[PDB]
Amino acid sequence: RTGIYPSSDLKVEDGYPSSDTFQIIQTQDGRGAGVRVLKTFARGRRMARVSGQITAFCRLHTLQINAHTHLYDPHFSGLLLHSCVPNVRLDMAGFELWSLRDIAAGEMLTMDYASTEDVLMRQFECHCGAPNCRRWITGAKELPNDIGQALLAGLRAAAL
Amino acid sequence: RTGIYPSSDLKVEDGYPSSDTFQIIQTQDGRGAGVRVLKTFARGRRMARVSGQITAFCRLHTLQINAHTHLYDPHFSGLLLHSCVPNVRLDMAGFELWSLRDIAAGEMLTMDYASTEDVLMRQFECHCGAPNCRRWITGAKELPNDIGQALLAGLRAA
Amino acid sequence: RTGIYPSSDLKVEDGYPSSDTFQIIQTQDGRGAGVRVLKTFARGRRMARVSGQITAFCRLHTLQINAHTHLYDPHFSGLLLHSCVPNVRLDMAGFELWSLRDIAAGEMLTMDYASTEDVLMRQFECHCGAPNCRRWITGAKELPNDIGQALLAGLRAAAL
Amino acid sequence: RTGIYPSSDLKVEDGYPSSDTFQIIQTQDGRGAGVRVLKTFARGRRMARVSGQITAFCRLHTLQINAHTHLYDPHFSGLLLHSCVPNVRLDMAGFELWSLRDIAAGEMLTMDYASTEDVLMRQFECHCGAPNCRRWITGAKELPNDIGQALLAGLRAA
Ligand code: MET
Ligand code: MET
Ligand code: MET
Ligand code: MET
Repeated sequence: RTGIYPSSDLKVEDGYPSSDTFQIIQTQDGRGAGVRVLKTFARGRRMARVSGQITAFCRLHTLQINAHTHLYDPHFSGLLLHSCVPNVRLDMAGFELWSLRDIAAGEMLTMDYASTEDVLMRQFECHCGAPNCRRWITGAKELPNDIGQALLAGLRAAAL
Repeated sequence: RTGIYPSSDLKVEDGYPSSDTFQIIQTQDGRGAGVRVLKTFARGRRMARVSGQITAFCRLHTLQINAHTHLYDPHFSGLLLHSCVPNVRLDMAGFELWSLRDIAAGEMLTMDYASTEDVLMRQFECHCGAPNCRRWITGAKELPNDIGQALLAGLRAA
Repeated sequence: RTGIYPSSDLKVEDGYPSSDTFQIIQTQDGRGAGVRVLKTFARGRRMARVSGQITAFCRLHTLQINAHTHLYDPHFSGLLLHSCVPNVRLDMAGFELWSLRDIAAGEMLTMDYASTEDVLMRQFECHCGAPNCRRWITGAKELPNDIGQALLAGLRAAAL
Repeated sequence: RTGIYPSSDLKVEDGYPSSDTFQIIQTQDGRGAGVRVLKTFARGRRMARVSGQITAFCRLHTLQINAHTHLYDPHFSGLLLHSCVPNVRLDMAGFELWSLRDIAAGEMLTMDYASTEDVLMRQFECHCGAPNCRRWITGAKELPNDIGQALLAGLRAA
C-alpha cells in the first residue's frame, strides 16, 4: 500500500496513514483545507500512527510535544482543521490519531487545537457552528489578542 | 490562605488551590459531586497548580501522566466531573488547571475525561446536556462496553 | 511485607520498595546518608517502583520529571547519594529504579544526579573517588558557581 | 553557517549543529565512527539542538523519547559512540546536547547509551578503557544476552 508521509521509512503496514484511508483536501490555490477520511471508523479506534520532524519552535503545522518541543508535520497531522466538537484526538505521547466519535467515510477529521497547543501561531475565528463553540480560537495557555476581544467582548451583546 | 491539598508542602501563594476559591461538593455521604469555583475566571488563565501521588495503576481519582504512570489526586483534580464541552483543561505536563472559557463564580468545573485518559476505571452515561455530547463516556483508547453499545444503539433509534 | 513509602496505597507486592530489600542509612544526627540494598541484584533488573508527591519547585529530595515538574520523595529515591560511576539509574518516565551494574547485598545505591537533574538546589564536591569523577557536582544544565571554579579551576594545576 | 541536518528548516543560528563545529567520522565505507567536536566546549553548555523523525520502533540510530516512541536521527545524535564515562548528555525532553564535562577541540563525543535507551538494537563489548567500564553494553532495562554473559564471566576470572 501507499502512505502520506513522503519518507520511505514509515510503512502503512505498521499503522502509518495510507492514501487508501485518508485524503488531503485542497483549496482553490493548492493549499490546506483539512483531511478527509475514506474508511468508516467506530469511536475508540487508532486511526493512524503520526510522525514528523522534531523542532524547537511553534509554527503553522507544528503540534506540541511537551513544554518546549514540537512536531513539525506538514504532511498529515498538522493539516487537521480545528473544531470545538472534534471527532479525533491527537495522542502526543504515543504519537497516534484516535477516533473520539463515530466517523463515517467521507467525514472531515477535526481536532480541538487547545487540547494539545499552549499557544498558536495565529489566533482565529471558528466556524464549526457548534452551539458550544468558543468563537475565537487560542492555545490553552493563551489570552485572546486585541482583535480577539472584539469578536468575543462584542458578541456578549447577545445578552439581549 | 488555606489550601485544598492537605500537605503543608503545597502553598496557596505558589498557585495551589485554596478553599476561598474552590469548593468540593459532597453528597449526603462521603462520595463527591464535583468541584465548584467560588470566583470568576477569565478564559486562558491558570486556575491552580495540581499535585498528588505518583502511582503505577489507573484508579478512581487518578489522572494519566504518561503511558504507564498516573497521578493519584483524591483531593482536587480527580474530583472533577466530566463534560463533553468542558470549561477547564488539565495540563498533565506542567500539572496545572487552565480555564478553556469564561467561568462565572459558582460554576461547576468540568473536564473532558477523554482528553487525558486512555481508559477509565468505569464507563458511564453522560448528562452534560450538550448537543454534541457522546452520551457514553470511555477513555480515548477504549471501546464502549456492551452496556455502552446497547445504550448507544437504543439511542440510535432516532 | 512492609514498605518504605509511608502511604498505605503503595504495596510491596506491586513493586514498591520493602524494608526487607532496602535500608535507609542514617547519619549521627538522624539525617540522610543514602540507601543500602540488602538483596543481591544482577544488572538490568527493576529494583523498585518509585512514588512521591508532585511539586513545581526543585528542592532537596526532589527528582526532575520534565522541564517544569519534579517528584518530591523524601522517603526513598530522593535519599540516593551521587556518584560519578553509579550502580543504579532512575527512570523518570516509568518511575522505576533499575540496576546499571551488578549490585551485591550491602552495597550503597548511587545515582548520577546530572542524568536526571537540570540544576541542583546546592552544588557540591564529590567523593566517589572514581578516576573519572567530575569533582564538582552540578545539574546537567548548570554552570559551576563561584566556589565551584576554584576547586575545578584550581585542580587544573595538576597539569604538572 | 551550514548545518549537519540536511533539512533547510533547521538553522544553525537557532542552535542546530554546524559542520564548522561538528565533524562526522566515517570509515573506509559509509558506516560511521562517531562525532568529533572541532571547537572547545566548557562543561554545562548547550552544544546543539537535536532533531530527527518520530518513529514507533527502536532501531539503529534511534534515541528513545518515551516508553513507545523514538527519534530517528542518522545525521547527528544517533551517530554518537557510547562511553561509560561520557562527555555529553542527551536531553530527550528538550531535545538538546549538553556538555557533561570540559571538552577539548578534537575530542570524540560520547554518551552513555543506557542513560536514554531501554533496550539496544544490538549489545556489544565496550572499549572505553575506563576503570569502571561495564565492558558489555545493553539498554538500561535489558539483561546481557548469552554472549554478553559469557564475556562477563570470562572477565570474572580475575
Ligand atoms: C494545525 S497544527 C496546530 C496549530 C499550529 N501549531 C498553528 O499555530 O496553527
Ligand atoms: C476524575 S479522575 C479521571 C478518571 C479516573 N481515573 C477514573 O477512572 O474514574
Ligand atoms: C538527591 S535528589 C536529586 C538532587 C536534589 N534535587 C538536590 O537538589 O539536592
Ligand atoms: C547511537 S543511537 C542509540 C542506540 C540505538 N538505538 C541502537 O540500538 O543501536
